Amino acid sequence: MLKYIIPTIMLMPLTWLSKNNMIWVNSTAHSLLISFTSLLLMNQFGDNSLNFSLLFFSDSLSTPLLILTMWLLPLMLMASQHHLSKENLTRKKLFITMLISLQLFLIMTFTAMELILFYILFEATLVPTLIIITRWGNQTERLNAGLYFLFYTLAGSLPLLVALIYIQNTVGSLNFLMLQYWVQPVHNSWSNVFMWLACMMAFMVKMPLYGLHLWLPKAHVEAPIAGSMVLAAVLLKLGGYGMLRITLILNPMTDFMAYPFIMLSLWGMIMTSSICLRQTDLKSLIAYSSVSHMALVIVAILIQTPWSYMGATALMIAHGLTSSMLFCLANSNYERIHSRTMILARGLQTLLPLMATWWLLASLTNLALPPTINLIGELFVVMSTFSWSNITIILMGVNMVITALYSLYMLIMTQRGKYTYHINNISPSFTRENALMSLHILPLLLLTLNPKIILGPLY
Amino acid sequence: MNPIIFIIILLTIMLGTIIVMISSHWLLVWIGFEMNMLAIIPIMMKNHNPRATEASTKYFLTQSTASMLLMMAVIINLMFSGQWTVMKLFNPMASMLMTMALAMKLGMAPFHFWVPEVTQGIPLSSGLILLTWQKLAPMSVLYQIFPSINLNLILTLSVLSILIGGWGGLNQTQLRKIMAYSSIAHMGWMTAVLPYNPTMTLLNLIIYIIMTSTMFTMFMANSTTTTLSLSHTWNKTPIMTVLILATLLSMGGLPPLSGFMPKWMIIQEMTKNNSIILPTFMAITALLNLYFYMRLTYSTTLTMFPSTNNMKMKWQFPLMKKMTFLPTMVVLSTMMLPLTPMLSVLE
Amino acid sequence: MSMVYMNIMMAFTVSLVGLLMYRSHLMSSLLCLEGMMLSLFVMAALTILNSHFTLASMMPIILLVFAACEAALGLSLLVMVSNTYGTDYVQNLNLLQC
Amino acid sequence: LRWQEDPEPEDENLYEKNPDSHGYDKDPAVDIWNMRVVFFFGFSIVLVLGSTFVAYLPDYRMQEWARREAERLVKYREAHGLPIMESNCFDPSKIQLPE
Amino acid sequence: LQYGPLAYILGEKATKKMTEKSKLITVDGNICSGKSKLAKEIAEKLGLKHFPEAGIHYVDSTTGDGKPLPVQFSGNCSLEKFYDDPKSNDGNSYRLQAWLYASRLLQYADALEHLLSTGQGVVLERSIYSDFVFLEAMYRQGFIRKQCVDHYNQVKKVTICEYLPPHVVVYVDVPVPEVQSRIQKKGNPHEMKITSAYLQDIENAYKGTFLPEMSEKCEVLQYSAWEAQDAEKVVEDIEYLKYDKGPWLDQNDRKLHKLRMLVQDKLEVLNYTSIPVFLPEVTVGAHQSDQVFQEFTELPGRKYRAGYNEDVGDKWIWLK
Amino acid sequence: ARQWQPDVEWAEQYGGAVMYPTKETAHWKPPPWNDVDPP
Ligand SMILES: CCCCCCCCCCCC(=O)OC[C@H](COP(=O)(O)OCC[N+](C)(C)C)OC(=O)CCCCCCCCCCC
Ligand SMILES: Nc1nc2c(ncn2[C@H]2C[C@H](O)[C@@H](COP(=O)(O)OP(=O)(O)OP(=O)(O)O)O2)c(=O)[nH]1
Ligand SMILES: [Mg+2]
Ligand SMILES: [Zn+2]
Repeated sequence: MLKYIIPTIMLMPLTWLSKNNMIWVNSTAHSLLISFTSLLLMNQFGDNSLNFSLLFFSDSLSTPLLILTMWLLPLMLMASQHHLSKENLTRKKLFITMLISLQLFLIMTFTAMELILFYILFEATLVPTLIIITRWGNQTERLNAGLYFLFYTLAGSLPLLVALIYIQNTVGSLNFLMLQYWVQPVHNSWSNVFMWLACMMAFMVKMPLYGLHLWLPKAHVEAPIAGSMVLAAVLLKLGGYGMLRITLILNPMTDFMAYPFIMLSLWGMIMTSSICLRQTDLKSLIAYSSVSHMALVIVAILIQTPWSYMGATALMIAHGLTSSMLFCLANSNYERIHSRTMILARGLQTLLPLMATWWLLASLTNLALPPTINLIGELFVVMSTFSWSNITIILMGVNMVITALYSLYMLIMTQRGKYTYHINNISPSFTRENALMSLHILPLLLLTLNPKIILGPLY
Repeated sequence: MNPIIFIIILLTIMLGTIIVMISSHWLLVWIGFEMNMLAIIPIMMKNHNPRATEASTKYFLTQSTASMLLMMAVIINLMFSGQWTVMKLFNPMASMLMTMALAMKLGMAPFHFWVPEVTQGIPLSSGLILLTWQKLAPMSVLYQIFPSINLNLILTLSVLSILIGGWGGLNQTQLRKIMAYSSIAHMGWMTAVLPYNPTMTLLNLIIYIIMTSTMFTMFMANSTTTTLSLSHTWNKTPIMTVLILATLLSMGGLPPLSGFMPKWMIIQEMTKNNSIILPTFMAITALLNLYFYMRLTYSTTLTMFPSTNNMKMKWQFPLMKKMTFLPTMVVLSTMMLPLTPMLSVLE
Repeated sequence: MSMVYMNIMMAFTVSLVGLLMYRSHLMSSLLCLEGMMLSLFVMAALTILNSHFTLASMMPIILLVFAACEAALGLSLLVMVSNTYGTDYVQNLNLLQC
Repeated sequence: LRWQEDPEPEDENLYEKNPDSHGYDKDPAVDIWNMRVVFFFGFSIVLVLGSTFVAYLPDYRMQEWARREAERLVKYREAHGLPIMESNCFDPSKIQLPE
Repeated sequence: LQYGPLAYILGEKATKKMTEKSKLITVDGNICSGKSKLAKEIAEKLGLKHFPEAGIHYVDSTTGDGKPLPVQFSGNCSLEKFYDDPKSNDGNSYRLQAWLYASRLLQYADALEHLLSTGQGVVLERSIYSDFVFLEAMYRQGFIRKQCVDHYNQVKKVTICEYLPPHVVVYVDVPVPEVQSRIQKKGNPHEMKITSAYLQDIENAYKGTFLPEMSEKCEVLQYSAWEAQDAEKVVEDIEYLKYDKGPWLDQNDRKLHKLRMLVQDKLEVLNYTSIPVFLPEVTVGAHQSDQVFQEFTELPGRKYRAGYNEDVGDKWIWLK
Repeated sequence: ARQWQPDVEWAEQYGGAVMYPTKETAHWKPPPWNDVDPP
């Protein structure tokens, strides 16, 4: 994995040693070249994973999350060029440094073969993420957002640290490959109940689980555009990736310990979807959409079937491109009107004809229109949960209705109707804005043709 | 104070600590504690103001009372064993007084009320010695007598130090008091692992000394002693605020920084000994320390607090402060995690 | 141990409780501190002399020297307190609460 | 006023001083090279060549081989009197059940 | 060899380079009192270095290339605008006085550094000990709010307590009516608007507060306007002064070492002139200060430490 | 919309004797700037 780690580190010298007026050009160009080379990780075999060394490996679960990660960095640099326009050069090159350092921790996190190496980099992503939110947020609530985003994660991460070390002293190794052959069943005792929670609550908070989600509406809303894109596109999937790995060593206790977290997800799925029907902030509405969508991933991971895992992986990748796209679309409006209220600028389809097409395509994937990978992932989870309990179709069907209501309501409150009269600064769509959306949707739509590469290790 | 006398006094503080470390006789250990205290009071009085006088008086009474208890433990040990070797004490009552005398010297809770006040009333340079070098000698004795220490007593002192250290620092706007309560909080970690693996006590001590030295050096570089005064550093020396952010984040125990190494290693040792509740409580309780560090980051680096007009007159002069080893200490305080297996040199 | 140890060891306790309960005067507390060292001197002297520990006979003198040298420092701080507030009252040493 | 502070600046429209602005930068020369790298490395390399590369992956996850292997076994085990598939993945001769 | 603990040990004591003719002298008086000429005459007669009265750009004259910097890197405080609109709500009234005290404080550290390092005396004009006369005049005329006076005292009482006072104070007494007569003849368009009440208050501050307090620790010489024209007579009195009162008699090498370590570190001198006291006159918003700081760093020979600027012909940067 | 930065009201919350005022902590003046109390 050094072939991707070293180039990522060399972007930092590139930014600092580049011309004062070429920081964006050089970083964007060379970050796209790193993304292009990540396609070599798809050399996957049907029996064994691609094991590079004692430290790093990449299987069919890590590969799609790596390509989305390295592909997201170029798109975050395009989105940041506007609000970082009157910023002094040194701080602009520090902002890019934080983004690069975040990618470096992420790709190593998704390939760490050792679960304690996974933990360190897993926690290492908080530092740059916190710095981006609090130093380059526009509102006074960004300072409070960082505290919520920091202490919610650490409140659950520290118990995970103890549990991981306890496992090593018992099994003898936290290397993932070894655990696949040395895993022993978990007895039903009170000690193992809290070992289960410690190993899982660190990831429930990041997914996030309903009830433990109050940090997301504060962090995703106060963060700059680049922070929101990575926050909702990759950093939420850090929790999902964690469960898919650590649930290996929690059987058969996951059969009953998952009930409280399936009801929070199945019901919290409906609640957060309902919240989006009455949100007065466009960015906040998208934040609550991630909570509703990630509720499916928790259910799929906790029922442990070949179809649930296939759906969860496609859902995590599908939501990553969609959620990032929606934040970018919402920011283009903000860059003009400079206000997050959803009912302030209406009828935008009359002033920005092309940007309205992106809104439609973004909304359709959000509501899982087939054959998009948004539907493929959601459909597979629905098939698996039906076999888990036939009554769940009621809850996951009601969520479909609500998801279509708030997604098209978002598309109708901003793009249709009557244009606001007193807003006269809605300039045409820049090439930067249009190209930013095309990069989100084209790969999202292209994956439909060959979707087996995002179906995970159980394909 | 004449420079030559200042050097001689400083060397006497070190000689006092060194005698405690190299001595195999309790009387010589007690002598080192007396010499060390004798030569640290003068540097606390160097500024000759009422607050410095009060701080020295409180410091003298606490150490003096601790010293008497330490000599009482040695004599009781002598009665029941007839020897002075610096090893496990041979009477449980001697062990309690020795353990409690060392707690008072270290400032561990509930023998902590003096640390926030003594540190406040003395300059930053004096406070740096009090919080970093003064813990080498008491920790040396614990490293040698830990087999005979009562397990419940040492963990009770360690737990209360973490709680009171975390809670005390929340209500502080004076930096010297913030460091004073951060010293107490980190002390609990050192003495909490001591029964299980003394080596991790040394590892935590070294890391704490390096990080605490960096913060005091950076506070001294700008002569800042309050939260608001530190809030102008962005408008005077912008580079310094970035260093403070990295060090404060490290002191909070966040990965991938150096400060995570002692917390990470102490949990391992306690978990190997089937101690799961205490490390979890300690790790969670340390989030209080991470909080009031993060509150200094906001007021220093992550936000630009209001400035004053005369600050422009400071842009026309450079920093003449010595800032000795500051470039090296900051790196050791933030980028040493990939070298964690190097802790075996302490074994 | 012996009947003498009951009182010498109890003398240390009395002076210890006296040192931990200030009334008004800082001088009255340094005396209690000096009381502790006198009881330690007598208790250490008895143990060493009774057991015929020849080389330890110098230990009580070293204890007296360093303890007295500590009192000389304690008196210097009491004097400087008096020069500030005109009295050795400990209730005046409360500027460091805030 | 409680302090001496600058007035809030107003956002500058990049279409005023440059109607051909692509929105990437104020400099008309940089603004045109930022667009090219995004469009050449984004749409012409990662997508067009990446999409082709993913299209011709050499038998991803050994799936086409498995189909060709099963046809071989079906030919063998079907025209030899053997069952098409067994209910035991491992022969009982190697297992030793309890008691 | 930069002066420090090592140089003092090696032999750089203050008394080894100070004589009976190494004195610090301040010439004080009202506006247009002739102190400039009198001070510049005592300087040349006794062989003493002359420090022109610190102004708004004194600090700019001791750093960089010595030329005055643009006004925005001085707080935007202008002496000219003070006379035109003393009641301006922006805060130029006090923002000037707070800045001027810093410059006087900075100069008094420059003066003592010269005296303690070379042994040569200095002659000053309105040292920090006498800058409060303009404070009282501004306040008694309703030119500054009460809190501004409180802010001035807080800054003064933590800075003026570190330095020694002047050896000799020469006060050029002038009646107020004559002073205002000289203002008109001088020809300054803005200074002519100075009212008589403002000038009378300055005299009361001198006669009521400065002189009575200064006489207990300095050798005070009082001269009318006419007497001040006989520079030889004034210098004669200075050479006959007893020098028996004041803190300067208690100073030795050990104490003068500690003082020198302070006045040479100009940031340690200016440390308490920016106390975190939020007063609208002197408080500056983060956005404004951030913008000005970046501009200041772009001026010639100021981006890096003095001596490392390649854009002003400083060489060997790769070996310094 | 410019980025919000702390103002005097926000800053003064960190310039008191204590962060959390109570009945007892009232009347606590902040320490002197240079650590010297009047003689
Ligand atoms: C080996 C493990 C690592 C040790 C760490 C390195 C040493 C500490 C750093 C240097 C300290 C230092 O020099 O002290 C501070 C000052 C430094 O002189 P300055 O004027 O500030 O600068 C001058 C140089 N410049 C400006 C060019 C940079 O020196 C002294 O006061 C010197 C005192 C010497 C006499 C001591 C008295 C007699 C002692 C014996 C009594 C029994
Ligand atoms: N606000 C304020 N103005 C001052 C201060 N010192 C001088 N000024 C102003 C008053 C005058 O307008 C100008 C110079 O006044 P002077 O005292 O130096 O008298 P003048 O220059 O006219 O002639 P002279 O030197 O006395 O012979 O600077 C001060 O401390 N505060
Ligand atoms: Mg003049
Ligand atoms: Zn904008």
